[PDB]
Amino acid sequence: MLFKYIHDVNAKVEEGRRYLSDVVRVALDKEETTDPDTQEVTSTSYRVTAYPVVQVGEEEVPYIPVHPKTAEPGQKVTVPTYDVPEKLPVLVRGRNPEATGDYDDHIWVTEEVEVRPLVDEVFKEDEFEKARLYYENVAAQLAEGDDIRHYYRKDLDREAGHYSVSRYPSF
Amino acid sequence: NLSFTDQHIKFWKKIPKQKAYSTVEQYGQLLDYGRSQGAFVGEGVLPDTNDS
Repeated sequence: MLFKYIHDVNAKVEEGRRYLSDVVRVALDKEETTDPDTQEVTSTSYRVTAYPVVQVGEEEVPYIPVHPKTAEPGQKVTVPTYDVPEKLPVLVRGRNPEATGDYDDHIWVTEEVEVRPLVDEVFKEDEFEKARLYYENVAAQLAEGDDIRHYYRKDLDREAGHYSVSRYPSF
Repeated sequence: NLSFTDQHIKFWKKIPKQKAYSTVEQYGQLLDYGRSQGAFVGEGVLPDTNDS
C-alpha cells in the first residue's frame, strides 16, 4: 500500500448498510502482472479501494509530533491495526414464534451480512496523477463528515450530444 | 316464580357497550417508547437513533 488513510465516521454514517463498521480505510497500491515463464512484468496498474475495517491488534510506530508538541530522538507511539471482516451484524424487526400474549410478540433480531468494498477502481500505469486525484477526492469526501457520494469518472462515460443513442430508455 | 330475574345480572350491565360496524374490529396498541440501548454518549458526539 503506497498510501493509506484511516477515518472515524459518526453514528449517522455507521447506521447505513455500506458502513456497518465504525472505521473506514482508504488505500492506493500498485499491481503487476508477471510472466508465468520468467519473472518479467507485462502490465502495471494502480488500484484505489475503501473497506470498512475492524481492529485486530496493536503495533509500535515512530512518533511524528505536531506544532505544539515536541518529540524525543527515539520516541515511539502505539497505534492499532485493522483488518477487513467477513461479516458484520444488523438489527431488524422480528416476531416471537411462541409468544404467550400481546407483550412478547414483537422483538428485535440480529443477522449477519456480507461485506463489500465501498470503492473499487482501476487505473492504468500512465494515469498515476488521475489515481492520486481520485484518492484525494475520496479522502476529502470522507473528511466532509458524510457518506461517499461522487463516483463520477470522465473516461468511462458515454458520449454526450449523440441524440441517436441516448434516446433509448435508461430510467 | 322460583327462579332468578333481571336484577340478578351484574356483569352484563357493567361492561361498557360500543357499536360495531363490521365483523372484524381493529385497534392499535403502543408497547414501548424505545429500545434500551444506553443513554450516555460523550462530549460532542451524535447520539444513536431509537425506535418505539
